[PDB]
Amino acid sequence: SGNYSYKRWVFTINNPTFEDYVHVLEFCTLDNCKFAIVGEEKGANGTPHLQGFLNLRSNARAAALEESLGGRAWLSRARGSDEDNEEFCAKESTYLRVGEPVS
DNA sequence: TATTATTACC
Ligand SMILES: [Ca+2]
Ligand SMILES: [Ca+2]
Ligand SMILES: [Mn+2]
Repeated sequence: SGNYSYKRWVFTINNPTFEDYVHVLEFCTLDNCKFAIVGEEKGANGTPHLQGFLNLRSNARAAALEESLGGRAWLSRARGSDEDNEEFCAKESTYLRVGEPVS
């Protein structure tokens, strides 16, 4: 993963499988996260997807985070604030939330 | 980065 290692990440999982949901539920806990929010969403195409943000307690490299989330996620370092992500990932009103946004 | 996709924060 080179030096691409962060605590704060965005992720998307398109067409989540049952196993994707299990990995996300098992990982998005206070053990691992200061704050996490994951919304179940559909865009204009109607493709169901998980829309997620993680503020992790420890740095993760992409390969490790990929494994933790089930292996099918698009990942990138977060550029907005925790609150920006809390609003964005809650916008379709079917979501899981762990912890509180960190300023 | 790793990865499935038009979804992806600022
Ligand atoms: Ca970080
Ligand atoms: Ca499955
Ligand atoms: Mn979305």
